Amino acid sequence: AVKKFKPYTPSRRFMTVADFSEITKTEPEKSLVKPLKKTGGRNNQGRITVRFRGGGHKRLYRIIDFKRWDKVGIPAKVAAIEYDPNRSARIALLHYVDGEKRYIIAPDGLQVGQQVVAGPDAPIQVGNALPLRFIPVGTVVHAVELEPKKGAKLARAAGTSAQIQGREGDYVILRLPSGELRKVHGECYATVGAVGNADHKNIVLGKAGRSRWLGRRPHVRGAAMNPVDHPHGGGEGRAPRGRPPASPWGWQTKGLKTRKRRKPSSRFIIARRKK
Amino acid sequence: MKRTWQPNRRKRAKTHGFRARMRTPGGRKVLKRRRQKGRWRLTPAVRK
RNA sequence: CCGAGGGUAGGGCCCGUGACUGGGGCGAAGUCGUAACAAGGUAGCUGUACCGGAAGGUGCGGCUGGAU
RNA sequence: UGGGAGAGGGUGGUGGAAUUCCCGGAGUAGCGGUGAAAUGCGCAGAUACCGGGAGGAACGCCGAUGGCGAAGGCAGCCACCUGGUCCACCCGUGACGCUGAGGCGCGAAAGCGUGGGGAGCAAACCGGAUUAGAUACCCGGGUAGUCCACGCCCUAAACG
RNA sequence: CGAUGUCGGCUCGUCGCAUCCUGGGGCUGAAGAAGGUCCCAAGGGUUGGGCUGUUCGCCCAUUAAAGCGGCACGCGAGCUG
RNA sequence: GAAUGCCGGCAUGAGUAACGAUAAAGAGGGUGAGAAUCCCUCUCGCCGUAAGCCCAAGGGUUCCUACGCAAUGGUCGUCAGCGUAGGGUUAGGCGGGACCUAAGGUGAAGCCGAAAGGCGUAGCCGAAGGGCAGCCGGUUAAUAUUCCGGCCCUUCCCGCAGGUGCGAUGGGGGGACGCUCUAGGCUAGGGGGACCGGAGCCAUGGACGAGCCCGGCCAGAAGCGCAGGGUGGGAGGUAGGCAAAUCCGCCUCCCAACAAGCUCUGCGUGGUGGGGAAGCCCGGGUGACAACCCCCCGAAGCCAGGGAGCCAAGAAAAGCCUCUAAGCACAACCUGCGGGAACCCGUACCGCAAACCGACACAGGUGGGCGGGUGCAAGAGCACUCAGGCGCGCGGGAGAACCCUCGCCAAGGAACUCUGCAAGUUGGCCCCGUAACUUCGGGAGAAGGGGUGCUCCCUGGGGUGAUGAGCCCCGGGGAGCCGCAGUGAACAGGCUCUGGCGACUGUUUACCAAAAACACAGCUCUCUGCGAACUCGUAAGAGGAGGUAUAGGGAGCGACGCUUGCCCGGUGCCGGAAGGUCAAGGGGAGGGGUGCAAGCCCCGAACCGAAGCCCCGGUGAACGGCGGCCGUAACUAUAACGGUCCUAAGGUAGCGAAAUUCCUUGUCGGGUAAGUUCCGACCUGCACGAAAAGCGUAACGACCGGAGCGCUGUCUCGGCGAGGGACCCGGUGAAAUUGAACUGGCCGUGAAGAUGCGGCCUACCCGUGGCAGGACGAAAAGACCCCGUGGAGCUUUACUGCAGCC
RNA sequence: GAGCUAGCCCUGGCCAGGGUGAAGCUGGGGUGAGACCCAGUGGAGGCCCGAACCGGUGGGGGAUGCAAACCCCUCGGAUGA
Ligand SMILES: [K+]
Ligand SMILES: [Mg+2]
Ligand SMILES: [Mg+2]
Ligand SMILES: [Mg+2]
Ligand SMILES: [Mg+2]
Ligand SMILES: [Mg+2]
Ligand SMILES: [Mg+2]
Ligand SMILES: [Mg+2]
Ligand SMILES: [Mg+2]
Ligand SMILES: [Mg+2]
Ligand SMILES: [Mg+2]
Ligand SMILES: [Mg+2]
Ligand SMILES: [Mg+2]
Ligand SMILES: [Mg+2]
Ligand SMILES: [Mg+2]
Ligand SMILES: [Mg+2]
Ligand SMILES: [Mg+2]
Ligand SMILES: [Mg+2]
Ligand SMILES: [Mg+2]
Ligand SMILES: [Mg+2]
Ligand SMILES: [Mg+2]
Ligand SMILES: [Mg+2]
Ligand SMILES: [Mg+2]
Ligand SMILES: [Mg+2]
Ligand SMILES: [Mg+2]
Ligand SMILES: [Mg+2]
Ligand SMILES: [Mg+2]
Ligand SMILES: [Mg+2]
Ligand SMILES: [Mg+2]
Ligand SMILES: [Mg+2]
Ligand SMILES: [Mg+2]
Ligand SMILES: [Mg+2]
Ligand SMILES: [Mg+2]
Ligand SMILES: [Mg+2]
Ligand SMILES: [Mg+2]
Ligand SMILES: [Mg+2]
Ligand SMILES: [Mg+2]
Ligand SMILES: [Mg+2]
Ligand SMILES: [Mg+2]
Ligand SMILES: [Mg+2]
Ligand SMILES: [Mg+2]
Ligand SMILES: [Mg+2]
Ligand SMILES: [Mg+2]
Ligand SMILES: [Mg+2]
Ligand SMILES: [Mg+2]
Ligand SMILES: [Mg+2]
Ligand SMILES: [Mg+2]
Ligand SMILES: [Mg+2]
Ligand SMILES: [Mg+2]
Ligand SMILES: [Mg+2]
Ligand SMILES: [Mg+2]
Ligand SMILES: [Mg+2]
Ligand SMILES: [Mg+2]
Ligand SMILES: [Mg+2]
Ligand SMILES: [Mg+2]
Ligand SMILES: [Mg+2]
Ligand SMILES: [Mg+2]
Ligand SMILES: [Mg+2]
Ligand SMILES: [Mg+2]
Ligand SMILES: [Mg+2]
Ligand SMILES: [Mg+2]
Ligand SMILES: [Mg+2]
Ligand SMILES: [Mg+2]
Ligand SMILES: [Mg+2]
Ligand SMILES: [Mg+2]
Ligand SMILES: [Mg+2]
Ligand SMILES: [Mg+2]
Ligand SMILES: [Mg+2]
Ligand SMILES: [Mg+2]
Ligand SMILES: [Mg+2]
Ligand SMILES: [Mg+2]
Ligand SMILES: [Mg+2]
Ligand SMILES: [Mg+2]
Ligand SMILES: [Mg+2]
Ligand SMILES: [Mg+2]
Ligand SMILES: [Mg+2]
Ligand SMILES: [Mg+2]
Ligand SMILES: [Mg+2]
Ligand SMILES: [Mg+2]
Ligand SMILES: [Mg+2]
Ligand SMILES: [Mg+2]
Ligand SMILES: [Mg+2]
Ligand SMILES: [Mg+2]
Ligand SMILES: [Mg+2]
Ligand SMILES: [Mg+2]
Ligand SMILES: [Mg+2]
Ligand SMILES: [Mg+2]
Ligand SMILES: [Mg+2]
Ligand SMILES: [Mg+2]
Ligand SMILES: [Mg+2]
Ligand SMILES: [Mg+2]
Ligand SMILES: [Mg+2]
Ligand SMILES: [Mg+2]
Ligand SMILES: [Mg+2]
Ligand SMILES: [Mg+2]
Ligand SMILES: [Mg+2]
Ligand SMILES: [Mg+2]
Ligand SMILES: [Mg+2]
Ligand SMILES: [Mg+2]
Ligand SMILES: [Mg+2]
Ligand SMILES: [Mg+2]
Ligand SMILES: [Mg+2]
Ligand SMILES: [Mg+2]
Ligand SMILES: [Mg+2]
Ligand SMILES: [Mg+2]
Ligand SMILES: [Mg+2]
Ligand SMILES: [Mg+2]
Ligand SMILES: [Mg+2]
Ligand SMILES: [Mg+2]
Ligand SMILES: [Mg+2]
Ligand SMILES: [Mg+2]
Ligand SMILES: [Mg+2]
Ligand SMILES: [Mg+2]
Ligand SMILES: [Mg+2]
Ligand SMILES: [Mg+2]
Ligand SMILES: [Mg+2]
Ligand SMILES: [Mg+2]
Ligand SMILES: [Mg+2]
Ligand SMILES: [Mg+2]
Ligand SMILES: [Mg+2]
Ligand SMILES: [Mg+2]
Ligand SMILES: [Mg+2]
Ligand SMILES: [Mg+2]
Ligand SMILES: [Mg+2]
Ligand SMILES: [Mg+2]
Ligand SMILES: [Mg+2]
Ligand SMILES: [Mg+2]
Ligand SMILES: [Mg+2]
Ligand SMILES: [Mg+2]
Ligand SMILES: [Mg+2]
Ligand SMILES: [Mg+2]
Ligand SMILES: [Mg+2]
Ligand SMILES: [Mg+2]
Ligand SMILES: [Mg+2]
Ligand SMILES: [Mg+2]
Ligand SMILES: [Mg+2]
Ligand SMILES: [Mg+2]
Ligand SMILES: [Mg+2]
Ligand SMILES: [Mg+2]
Ligand SMILES: [Mg+2]
Ligand SMILES: [Mg+2]
Ligand SMILES: [Mg+2]
Ligand SMILES: [Mg+2]
Ligand SMILES: [Mg+2]
Ligand SMILES: [Mg+2]
Ligand SMILES: [Mg+2]
Ligand SMILES: [Mg+2]
Ligand SMILES: [Mg+2]
Ligand SMILES: [Mg+2]
Ligand SMILES: [Mg+2]
Ligand SMILES: [Mg+2]
Ligand SMILES: [Mg+2]
Ligand SMILES: [Mg+2]
Ligand SMILES: [Mg+2]
Ligand SMILES: [Mg+2]
Ligand SMILES: [Mg+2]
Ligand SMILES: [Mg+2]
Ligand SMILES: [Mg+2]
Ligand SMILES: [Mg+2]
Ligand SMILES: [Mg+2]
Ligand SMILES: [Mg+2]
Ligand SMILES: [Mg+2]
Ligand SMILES: [Mg+2]
Ligand SMILES: [Mg+2]
Ligand SMILES: [Mg+2]
Ligand SMILES: [Mg+2]
Ligand SMILES: [Mg+2]
Ligand SMILES: [Mg+2]
Ligand SMILES: [Mg+2]
Ligand SMILES: [Mg+2]
Ligand SMILES: [Mg+2]
Ligand SMILES: [Mg+2]
Ligand SMILES: [Mg+2]
Ligand SMILES: [Mg+2]
Ligand SMILES: [Mg+2]
Ligand SMILES: [Mg+2]
Ligand SMILES: [Mg+2]
Ligand SMILES: [Mg+2]
Ligand SMILES: [Mg+2]
Ligand SMILES: [Mg+2]
Ligand SMILES: [Mg+2]
Ligand SMILES: [Mg+2]
Ligand SMILES: [Mg+2]
Ligand SMILES: [Mg+2]
Ligand SMILES: [Mg+2]
Ligand SMILES: [Mg+2]
Ligand SMILES: [Mg+2]
Ligand SMILES: [Mg+2]
Ligand SMILES: [Mg+2]
Ligand SMILES: [Mg+2]
Ligand SMILES: [Mg+2]
Ligand SMILES: [Mg+2]
Ligand SMILES: [Mg+2]
Ligand SMILES: [Mg+2]
Ligand SMILES: [Mg+2]
Ligand SMILES: [Mg+2]
Ligand SMILES: [Mg+2]
Ligand SMILES: [Mg+2]
Ligand SMILES: [Mg+2]
Ligand SMILES: [Mg+2]
Ligand SMILES: [Mg+2]
Ligand SMILES: [Mg+2]
Ligand SMILES: [Mg+2]
Ligand SMILES: [Mg+2]
Ligand SMILES: [Mg+2]
Ligand SMILES: [Mg+2]
Ligand SMILES: [Mg+2]
Ligand SMILES: [Mg+2]
Ligand SMILES: [Mg+2]
Ligand SMILES: [Mg+2]
Ligand SMILES: [Mg+2]
Ligand SMILES: [Mg+2]
Ligand SMILES: [Mg+2]
Ligand SMILES: [Mg+2]
Ligand SMILES: [Mg+2]
Ligand SMILES: [Mg+2]
Ligand SMILES: [Mg+2]
Ligand SMILES: [Mg+2]
Ligand SMILES: [Mg+2]
Ligand SMILES: [Mg+2]
Ligand SMILES: [Mg+2]
Ligand SMILES: [Mg+2]
Ligand SMILES: [Mg+2]
Ligand SMILES: [Mg+2]
Ligand SMILES: [Mg+2]
Ligand SMILES: [Mg+2]
Ligand SMILES: [Mg+2]
Ligand SMILES: [Mg+2]
Ligand SMILES: [Mg+2]
Ligand SMILES: [Mg+2]
Ligand SMILES: [Mg+2]
Ligand SMILES: [Mg+2]
Ligand SMILES: [Mg+2]
Ligand SMILES: [Mg+2]
Ligand SMILES: [Mg+2]
Ligand SMILES: [Mg+2]
Ligand SMILES: [Mg+2]
Ligand SMILES: [Mg+2]
Ligand SMILES: [Mg+2]
Ligand SMILES: [Mg+2]
Ligand SMILES: [Mg+2]
Ligand SMILES: [Mg+2]
Ligand SMILES: [Mg+2]
Ligand SMILES: [Mg+2]
Ligand SMILES: [Mg+2]
Ligand SMILES: [Mg+2]
Ligand SMILES: [Mg+2]
Ligand SMILES: [Mg+2]
Ligand SMILES: [Mg+2]
Ligand SMILES: [Mg+2]
Ligand SMILES: [Mg+2]
Ligand SMILES: [Mg+2]
Ligand SMILES: [Mg+2]
Ligand SMILES: [Mg+2]
Ligand SMILES: [Mg+2]
Ligand SMILES: [Mg+2]
Ligand SMILES: [Mg+2]
Ligand SMILES: [Mg+2]
Ligand SMILES: [Mg+2]
Ligand SMILES: [Mg+2]
Ligand SMILES: [Mg+2]
Ligand SMILES: [Mg+2]
Ligand SMILES: [Mg+2]
Ligand SMILES: [Mg+2]
Ligand SMILES: [Mg+2]
C-alpha cells in the first residue's frame, strides 16, 4: 500500500513511496552481497551506449538463486524478506536445512516462517519450484526458466506472473506477463505464485531528484536538438516532426516492428503480445 | 580565472612519458622522429 | 490616566451603478420544423450520461401515470 | 429453551448452456440484413457442419398472482462467516415503551478517480437506408461504459 | 564596399524665410471688438505634461505664439541604444 | 620605391599616457661616494575565518651567511626571491616503498582482427581508501615527531622458558561501511577568581586599593579511577561453505541475558621529564625556589564498529582470529623474557602567493586543517582588537575644467526616461496583527503597527554544584534617568494590486542572450519473450543487465484540474500463404559459329522462380488536413431555415485585436487632466484551437507587461563638499598611427562633400590646459549586398553511391 | 590532445548560525468498533532566511585594462538534480 505525503513541499504533493511492510530484515546477508559495477551506460570502449545513465545511489548486488534445481528435495525455511535495490521485486532469504543460505525473489504471499522446497515432487505451494510439466494447468507461476537449466528468465519483475495454459508434447503453453502465448519446455523450472510487491507500479517518483537517485539522467527530446543531433532537430520556433517520427539513429519509432524475422524461436511463440 | 595549465607530475609522466610512447605505434614514431631530429630530450621532464 | 474626535492601515456586511453577458416573463395574425395529447403514427414519463438548429434523439437502469 | 422457512448480506470456490475469437478438419457461392434493400462479410474460400482451445458475462427449466430484505435491491451450485424473521412452550426481567429535530449509516442506474478486465451489448461516433430534411426511428460497424477491486457520487415515476 | 556607423532621443547650436508670435502696412462682404486675405519684416521669442522607440500625430493644461525647413533625414573620435 | 611584402635598424606620437588596488604616513638615529626608498628607534595607520599559522599540490635552492650593485626591481637602492662564493635538508615509529585492494589499466588461459593491433578469466599494476610502531621539550645562522634529552613502542633473527596438534595463497569469521537526527561521558578551546606567583607603577583632579599590569601549565609507561565500544556459554546432530575441518552455517537441548565476565579504546590520574609572563637590562640575562590552584562555558573533535529514524538501501582486499590439507609432530606455532637486526626515497625554502597557474614581483585562479577576545538574539555574519603580519617598490606639491568613488541639499516628488535605469525608502530581534484566493501545505516577513538605551527595587525557573554559595543560562513585575535619536556605530526586505508566459527546486549559449528556451515528476503512442529490442565495434567483445514486460529502448506531450472533436483519399507504419510485376538461378521451344564428322562453342522463346513494388484492408497522443456561392423571418437589420457546387473530411469544446489582428491607436468599457501601452469586453479569428496539446490553475520566478502607495539629485535645476586622478616639480618612460607637409575662412571648381585648384577674405613667430566640428580622423583588405561555373554546415519525394537492414 | 572544458566511473572532503515544524509516537476526547479531533513529543523537506562554498541578475567602472572576461555595488542557490 503506497504511502502518500502531505503537500509540505511542491514535490511531496504527489510523491509516493512503497510501504516496505513486508520487510523484516534491513541489512543484507554479508555472504551473499557483492559490489555492483556501475557503468554509467558505458561499454568496454568507454562509449555511451545507453543514453542518460549514471549517478544513482550506490548498490551492492544480492546474489539471487535463479536455478533452484541445485537443491532438489532439500527444504528451506523463509528467514526474512529484504529490500533489494537491484530489482523491483522484494527478495526472500532462505535457510536450508543444509545450513546453506540463499536468496530467491519473494513471491506474493510468502510468509516468514514458512517452508519452501524445489523438485518434481514439491507440493503446489506459493514458494515452491517445479519443472513446468509437473505444475497443474491453470497455475499462476513466476521465475520461469526459458530453456532447461539455463536459469529463471521470465516473470521476475514485481507483480508479474505467467499462467500455465496447456500442454503439448514436451512443452507447456504459458501466458507470459506481456500476453504473449509461448511454448516453454516442460523441464524448465518455475516457482508457484505471482511475484510480490505488486504496488510497485503505483509509485509516483514525484520530482526530478528521484529519477536522479535511480541513476536516471535527464532525457533530451530530439525535437529540442539541432539537425546534426537528431532527425527531429531544428526548425525556427517549435516544430512538428515533419517526417515519420524517428529515433536519434533515423529509424521510425511509431509502429515499426523490430523483432528479427527469421528468428528460430518464432517456431515457439504462438501468439504475439496483447494490449 | 582558472587557466588551462594545471601541472601534475603523475599526469605528465603517465600521458607523455617515455613508457607511454613506447607502448603504441604512434608514440614509438614520436620517439623515432625526435631522435632523427636530434632532440636533446625525447620526452617531457617530470621530477617524479 | 481615561477621553469626543481626528489621522494611518486592513477587514466584514449592505445599497446603488457598469461595457458586456445569461437566461426569464409578456406581446392579434413572422420563420423552421412536429416533440407531447389517439399505439400521436418509435407507448409515454423518468434520474443520469453523451450528442444534435430547435423541439428532441440515443444509452443505462427505473415507473405505469401504457395501449392493444 | 426448542424448532422452521427464505434469490437477506459478505467471502472463497465451482458447473453447464450460448455468443465471440482462434486452430485443425470437411465443403463452395453465397452469407447477412430489411418493409424492401443497401452498406457489410465472402473464391485471399465466407455462411452452414464437426473437432480442439482461449476468454468474458449472464445463470434456462424449476420460477409462481412465489419468497427475503428497512429501503435501494436480492435467482446456476457448493462451503464458510453473518443479519433480519416466524412459530411453539409460558420459563426468566418487571414498563425496561413509542416516535424521533439534529447526528450517523445504507442507498437503482448513470457518472467520477486508481488499477484490472473486455465475450456479448452499446451512449458518442462512422457508414447504409428512409425522408423535403432525418444531426432520428430501421440496418452494418463501433469507443466509453456495461464486469472486478478499492475510493467517490447520493440522484430517481428511490411508488403502494 | 583595403568601412562615408545606420532611426529616434539628449546636449549644443547655427542658418533660410515660403513668418507661428511680437512690429509696420494695403484690401475687406473692415461699425466696434475680434477676425479674413495679401504685403514688409528673420531682432527676439516659439511652454509643461499623457500615449507610443517612435519622427510624426492625437490628447490634457496653458500661451503673445505653441512656425516650417537646411546644416551627412546637423550633431554616437559628444552621450544614449 | 611600393607587394597592409620579408629581416633588421632608427624615427613620430612625447618628455606625453602610465609607474598595477585610496590600508597612510611622520620624525630621530645609523650606514654609505651617493638614501623619501637599506638598518634601528619612537609616533601613526591597515589585516586579524587573515592580509596570521600548519598541511597537500605545483615550483626546484628561491633557504642561511659573507662580499656586491652592471642588468633584473615599473622610481631610488647601500636593499632584494638579483650577481659571486661558502654553508644548509640527519627518521625502524612522519609520508611513500620492501603490505592490501577501488575505478581503471595490464594481462599466462582464451577470443578476434589485411598488418599495426582490438578484446580478455585469473593474476599483476594501481590510492588522498584499508592496514601499520612517537609523544613532550631542548638545540642551529639555516633541519629536526629526523640530532640531543626524558619517557614509550614495532617488526625481524637467534636463544631460554612455559604452553599447544603445529601447519594454507585453501574454508570460515572479521575487516565492512549510506543519509538525516542524536544520548551519556570526556577532551580541544575559551571566560572569570577577592585564590597563588611576579618586575614594577600611583601620573593630571581622585585612588596604597579585595588597586593597575602579568602569568597561573605541557607530556608521561605499568597500575588504578571514570566513560564507552566489541562479545553469550555448554552439549548432541549435521547431508551446506566445490578436498578436509573440532571452524562457520542449520536443527535441538541446558545455563546465563538492561547485566556480569572477558577484551579493546577514550579520558583522568600517574614514577619522571619539561615549560614558565609582564617588566627591567643588553636573540639573550633577569624576573624565578616563578606560581603552576579553584569555579564556569564547552565542541562540528574523542569514547565509536554508540543510539534512533528513514529510503535512494549505502566498496574491495590484505593485516588479524579461527578451521583444518598436504606435511610435520627432534619439527612447528602460541605466550613471556633476553640479546641481536632494522634497508631504500622524501625532509631546505615559497605555498590564497613576488617563489604555484595566469608572457609581468599581474586587483584574476588554487584543495585540506587551526583560526583567539568583547559586543551585536545566534554565527565562520559585522565593528574593534590578540598572537602574528602588513602600509600594497615612484615620490613631492597644487587644491582649475572634466572624470571616477563618495556625502549633503531649499520647494516639488518620477514632472526624468524606452523603463523609477540608477539611487532613496525598508531593513535585526521581541510582541500585537494580517486579506483575495488555495492544491488546505500555503499565500505570510502579506499588509500595518508597537517595543528596543541606562539606573534602582521586588521576583520566577534551569544548568553546575550539594539540596547551599559562587559561576552560568532563560525570564516577570515596579519605579526612574538622559539625548534629536537607544538593533544610537557596522552587518540585516521597500510594499501592494493586476495581466502574459513557464506548474514547481533545477539547467543553458566558458567570454554580448539565464529566458517564455532545456530538464523535470507525470500522460500517451510504439518497439522489445531475452543470445531482447536498441547502442558502440570490421570482428571478438561490451553496454542494455548479472535486468526480464510493474522491465528495457525510441518518440511526443510536460505538475494538477476539466478535456482532447471530424477526415485513412495521399505519405508512413501494421495486416493480408490470392492476383499483377519482379533479379540471379531453373528450364531449353528454336536458332547461330565452326568442324569431314563425332564434337566443341555462342545466342535463346514459353514456363517455374524472393524480397520489394503494385493491389486489398487497418491505423492519428502516426505524417498530416479539417470548404464555396446564392437566397430566406410581418420595420429595418440579421438569418434558426433553404438551394447548389465541391471535398478524404469541412475546425467540435474552449478561447480569441491574442508572445498570434494585416486594415489598427478596431469598437466599447475601466484606469488617467490626458492612456498607440495596460485591464475587461465584443467577434469579419489577414493568419487560435485541442499531447508541435486546448482552456484554466494555488504556489513558485534576479522572466516580460500595466497601475498605485512609500521614498528619492531620476528630473524642474542645479549648488557645495570629500578623496583618487587630471594640473605643476624631481625620477622612470610606452602606444596605435605616420607618403612627405611650409597643413586657415568663404564662394566656387574639381571623380559629384578641397588646408593643397580659382577668386576673394582673413592671418606676426612658438607653445600650455581644454573641446571634439573637419582632416570623407584610427582600428578591422564590409559581417549587409552582389560577383566567383570559391568553400563549408544543414535538408529533402534533387542525383549517384555506401553503411545497415530485407 | 579530456592537466581547459563536457559526461561518467572509483575513492575522499565540505555545507557557520537561525527559522518552519510533515509522518510517526504518546495521551486526552470520540465511537459498537472506527474514521476523526485535540495537546505534547518528534524532527521531515530538490522547505525558508543567511555566511563559507557555488553562481553571474541589474547598474556603474574598466576598454593600448590590474585582467585576451577583471573590479565595486546589487542579486540567485546554499541537505541537494
Ligand atoms: K541582410
Ligand atoms: Mg504524497
Ligand atoms: Mg492535504
Ligand atoms: Mg515491502
Ligand atoms: Mg562478501
Ligand atoms: Mg558491469
Ligand atoms: Mg576493462
Ligand atoms: Mg541507447
Ligand atoms: Mg548513459
Ligand atoms: Mg526490492
Ligand atoms: Mg529492474
Ligand atoms: Mg524452452
Ligand atoms: Mg517498489
Ligand atoms: Mg507505472
Ligand atoms: Mg539507485
Ligand atoms: Mg523518464
Ligand atoms: Mg525531455
Ligand atoms: Mg530544436
Ligand atoms: Mg535549438
Ligand atoms: Mg557532432
Ligand atoms: Mg547529416
Ligand atoms: Mg539528419
Ligand atoms: Mg523537424
Ligand atoms: Mg526547433
Ligand atoms: Mg512557427
Ligand atoms: Mg528552436
Ligand atoms: Mg505553434
Ligand atoms: Mg509537416
Ligand atoms: Mg522519419
Ligand atoms: Mg534497426
Ligand atoms: Mg509478443
Ligand atoms: Mg574553468
Ligand atoms: Mg572555482
Ligand atoms: Mg587540474
Ligand atoms: Mg602528482
Ligand atoms: Mg599525483
Ligand atoms: Mg593524474
Ligand atoms: Mg593513457
Ligand atoms: Mg608513461
Ligand atoms: Mg607498429
Ligand atoms: Mg616498429
Ligand atoms: Mg627544445
Ligand atoms: Mg646532452
Ligand atoms: Mg614525447
Ligand atoms: Mg417521442
Ligand atoms: Mg406527434
Ligand atoms: Mg410517440
Ligand atoms: Mg443520437
Ligand atoms: Mg468475391
Ligand atoms: Mg483460387
Ligand atoms: Mg480474451
Ligand atoms: Mg412467564
Ligand atoms: Mg417478579
Ligand atoms: Mg449509489
Ligand atoms: Mg448514410
Ligand atoms: Mg429522397
Ligand atoms: Mg468495447
Ligand atoms: Mg412500483
Ligand atoms: Mg560601402
Ligand atoms: Mg585602411
Ligand atoms: Mg559605411
Ligand atoms: Mg577603416
Ligand atoms: Mg533628458
Ligand atoms: Mg502686425
Ligand atoms: Mg524673426
Ligand atoms: Mg526664428
Ligand atoms: Mg510622440
Ligand atoms: Mg525621420
Ligand atoms: Mg504615428
Ligand atoms: Mg528642421
Ligand atoms: Mg540643403
Ligand atoms: Mg532625405
Ligand atoms: Mg527618409
Ligand atoms: Mg542624423
Ligand atoms: Mg546622428
Ligand atoms: Mg557610440
Ligand atoms: Mg544616434
Ligand atoms: Mg567618429
Ligand atoms: Mg568622426
Ligand atoms: Mg613600381
Ligand atoms: Mg617595402
Ligand atoms: Mg606581401
Ligand atoms: Mg617586415
Ligand atoms: Mg642586427
Ligand atoms: Mg624591426
Ligand atoms: Mg629602435
Ligand atoms: Mg625624426
Ligand atoms: Mg621623443
Ligand atoms: Mg623627463
Ligand atoms: Mg598630446
Ligand atoms: Mg598608457
Ligand atoms: Mg597600466
Ligand atoms: Mg602596468
Ligand atoms: Mg579595495
Ligand atoms: Mg601618501
Ligand atoms: Mg617617512
Ligand atoms: Mg634610499
Ligand atoms: Mg641612494
Ligand atoms: Mg627598517
Ligand atoms: Mg616620537
Ligand atoms: Mg577575530
Ligand atoms: Mg617556476
Ligand atoms: Mg642594480
Ligand atoms: Mg650605483
Ligand atoms: Mg642601480
Ligand atoms: Mg660586476
Ligand atoms: Mg631594472
Ligand atoms: Mg613592475
Ligand atoms: Mg655602500
Ligand atoms: Mg643575471
Ligand atoms: Mg638552509
Ligand atoms: Mg625513533
Ligand atoms: Mg612505510
Ligand atoms: Mg628486503
Ligand atoms: Mg599502473
Ligand atoms: Mg600496490
Ligand atoms: Mg595508502
Ligand atoms: Mg607515544
Ligand atoms: Mg652553528
Ligand atoms: Mg591448529
Ligand atoms: Mg558488514
Ligand atoms: Mg557492507
Ligand atoms: Mg569507506
Ligand atoms: Mg534518509
Ligand atoms: Mg589532554
Ligand atoms: Mg568564553
Ligand atoms: Mg560433515
Ligand atoms: Mg578508534
Ligand atoms: Mg634562576
Ligand atoms: Mg564537520
Ligand atoms: Mg566513529
Ligand atoms: Mg550504529
Ligand atoms: Mg575484488
Ligand atoms: Mg599425512
Ligand atoms: Mg621429530
Ligand atoms: Mg595455543
Ligand atoms: Mg631493499
Ligand atoms: Mg634517503
Ligand atoms: Mg625538514
Ligand atoms: Mg584569493
Ligand atoms: Mg588555504
Ligand atoms: Mg612570497
Ligand atoms: Mg598561457
Ligand atoms: Mg615578459
Ligand atoms: Mg609589487
Ligand atoms: Mg597576485
Ligand atoms: Mg585569548
Ligand atoms: Mg546578531
Ligand atoms: Mg602605500
Ligand atoms: Mg591589500
Ligand atoms: Mg594645480
Ligand atoms: Mg573607491
Ligand atoms: Mg550620510
Ligand atoms: Mg549637514
Ligand atoms: Mg531635495
Ligand atoms: Mg509621489
Ligand atoms: Mg510624496
Ligand atoms: Mg511612470
Ligand atoms: Mg530595459
Ligand atoms: Mg540596516
Ligand atoms: Mg485583498
Ligand atoms: Mg486570510
Ligand atoms: Mg491579492
Ligand atoms: Mg487569484
Ligand atoms: Mg488555506
Ligand atoms: Mg513586519
Ligand atoms: Mg517598553
Ligand atoms: Mg546612556
Ligand atoms: Mg533629560
Ligand atoms: Mg532581508
Ligand atoms: Mg522556462
Ligand atoms: Mg521555470
Ligand atoms: Mg503552460
Ligand atoms: Mg499548471
Ligand atoms: Mg511542468
Ligand atoms: Mg535550489
Ligand atoms: Mg553568454
Ligand atoms: Mg556566445
Ligand atoms: Mg557562440
Ligand atoms: Mg568565447
Ligand atoms: Mg552580460
Ligand atoms: Mg534564473
Ligand atoms: Mg536551453
Ligand atoms: Mg516544468
Ligand atoms: Mg500530465
Ligand atoms: Mg501508460
Ligand atoms: Mg554500429
Ligand atoms: Mg579490417
Ligand atoms: Mg552483465
Ligand atoms: Mg518501461
Ligand atoms: Mg520541457
Ligand atoms: Mg514542449
Ligand atoms: Mg489520412
Ligand atoms: Mg486505408
Ligand atoms: Mg493511410
Ligand atoms: Mg501540411
Ligand atoms: Mg494532405
Ligand atoms: Mg467536443
Ligand atoms: Mg479579436
Ligand atoms: Mg488570447
Ligand atoms: Mg508573438
Ligand atoms: Mg493569427
Ligand atoms: Mg493591430
Ligand atoms: Mg499596427
Ligand atoms: Mg485609440
Ligand atoms: Mg476611461
Ligand atoms: Mg469585429
Ligand atoms: Mg484555424
Ligand atoms: Mg505535431
Ligand atoms: Mg497560473
Ligand atoms: Mg481549480
Ligand atoms: Mg497562478
Ligand atoms: Mg523562475
Ligand atoms: Mg527568472
Ligand atoms: Mg509604478
Ligand atoms: Mg505612483
Ligand atoms: Mg546630479
Ligand atoms: Mg577633490
Ligand atoms: Mg611650475
Ligand atoms: Mg624625468
Ligand atoms: Mg627604469
Ligand atoms: Mg613634402
Ligand atoms: Mg615641407
Ligand atoms: Mg599648421
Ligand atoms: Mg591655420
Ligand atoms: Mg555634381
Ligand atoms: Mg567644395
Ligand atoms: Mg587654404
Ligand atoms: Mg600650391
Ligand atoms: Mg590650376
Ligand atoms: Mg589655391
Ligand atoms: Mg585661391
Ligand atoms: Mg574671411
Ligand atoms: Mg603640460
Ligand atoms: Mg593639451
Ligand atoms: Mg575633432
Ligand atoms: Mg566627435
Ligand atoms: Mg576627449
Ligand atoms: Mg577615405
Ligand atoms: Mg570627423
Ligand atoms: Mg569622419
Ligand atoms: Mg576593431
Ligand atoms: Mg586578404
Ligand atoms: Mg572586401
Ligand atoms: Mg572583413
Ligand atoms: Mg554573415
Ligand atoms: Mg550589391
Ligand atoms: Mg554553374
Ligand atoms: Mg563563370
Ligand atoms: Mg560552389
Ligand atoms: Mg549547505
Ligand atoms: Mg512543536
Ligand atoms: Mg518516531
Ligand atoms: Mg533549500
Ligand atoms: Mg524564514
Ligand atoms: Mg558581473
Ligand atoms: Mg564565475
Ligand atoms: Mg543597481
Ligand atoms: Mg575605458
Ligand atoms: Mg574586454
Ligand atoms: Mg569583481
Ligand atoms: Mg558587493
Ligand atoms: Mg543575497
Ligand atoms: Mg544552510
Ligand atoms: Mg538562501
